[PDB]
Amino acid sequence: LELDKWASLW
Amino acid sequence: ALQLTQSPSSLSASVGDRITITCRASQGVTSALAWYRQKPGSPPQLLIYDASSLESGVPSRFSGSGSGTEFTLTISTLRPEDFATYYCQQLHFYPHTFGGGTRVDVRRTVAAPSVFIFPPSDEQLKSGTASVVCLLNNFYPREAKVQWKVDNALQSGNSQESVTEQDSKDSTYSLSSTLTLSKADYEKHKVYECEVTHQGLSSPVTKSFNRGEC
Amino acid sequence: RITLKESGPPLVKPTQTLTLTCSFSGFSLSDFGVGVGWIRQPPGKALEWLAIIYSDDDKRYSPSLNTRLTITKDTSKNQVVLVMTRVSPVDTATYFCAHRRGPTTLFGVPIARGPVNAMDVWGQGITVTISSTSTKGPSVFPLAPTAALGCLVKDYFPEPVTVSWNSGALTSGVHTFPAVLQSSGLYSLSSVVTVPSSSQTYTCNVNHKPSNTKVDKRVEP
Repeated sequence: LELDKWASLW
Repeated sequence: ALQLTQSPSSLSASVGDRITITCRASQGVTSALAWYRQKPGSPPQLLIYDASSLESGVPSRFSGSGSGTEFTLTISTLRPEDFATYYCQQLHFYPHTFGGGTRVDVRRTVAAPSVFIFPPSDEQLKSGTASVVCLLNNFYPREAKVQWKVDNALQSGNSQESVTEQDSKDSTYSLSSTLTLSKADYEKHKVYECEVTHQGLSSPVTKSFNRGEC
Repeated sequence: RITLKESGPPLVKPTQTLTLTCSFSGFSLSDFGVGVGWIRQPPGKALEWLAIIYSDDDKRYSPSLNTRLTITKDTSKNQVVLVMTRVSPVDTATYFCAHRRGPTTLFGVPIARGPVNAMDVWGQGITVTISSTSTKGPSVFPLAPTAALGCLVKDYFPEPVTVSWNSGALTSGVHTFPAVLQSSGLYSLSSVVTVPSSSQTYTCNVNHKPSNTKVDKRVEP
């Protein structure tokens, strides 16, 4: 699945 | 896709208790979980964001926990307004999945449903349709199952149900089931039964009538 | 204080296009990372995520509804629109629009993801009903055999219908059930009352204001 806009910020 | 499962699904509790609802994911969603409280006829309210962070304004009694795949909401001291449906949302992957809900009702003593079956009025049959109504009066807990049979033949796909909201005073629920047949078909049969299964009933109670005993 | 309010047609027909608007105050769609999302809820069911749009015109849709949904924004008018094409009776639901926070930004650059992980503020919601159906009045039938009796308020459109007993006199033991949408696209409801098997006349006062159909049905064994 694709991921949240912010799935990657600390 | 994802799948985000809530357990209990339903729970009974009294003012003061402490309860814990569980939201579970198939994939790891890190800390991206939210908790909502939904009062009937009102939108969801934010309680917990980022799995454990309390939202500004939300009472201390609430608490969130977990990370990755296992999440829990912990209300410590149940209050009046806390009797509602609770949802959990996953915001790590698209689509932002929601949980199926966990309804929280007022707990009371088991109440067996007083069952009543109503035949279709003779002034309805005149219009070509027959609605047979079954009433499962003031009961507890919410879970009940109505089975319609016409001359021992299981009716499936031809009935519709409705449940009242937990009574303010009784703390009970009432259900009405409507079997809909055609006048032509209604008059082709004799015994109409409403078989009611519930916990307050040791065995399935059956209320019937013969369209053929007069 | 952030507030959102949904607006649009309460009644749409199948194969038609549903356009909903979300008007807000308390934030701007130009604030870093803010989002306005749509969530719907079918009558007496779960919440269902529909779509989301952000400050940067970045948009996402529910993969099931991908084909029909279109989300837009007018940063100046503080509005977000959701267009659902070719609707069917399954799309009958209450549609909410909600605000999503941007990350905790220090110097305009995000330092914390934390705050984004929830839809913090929602609107009252808008009920949208889909039917090919024309407005029409209910037929009231009696439900005669403590003792139980009632009225079957059948075949009406649209909702609602108010049901009172003995012109308001009788309220104790009364159970007016939620309406059920039948296969014919028409609603059906039943109102009942439990009484001592002794007795004293029972009349259900039915009103369906959309068709202007007022009925008083007397019930007995």
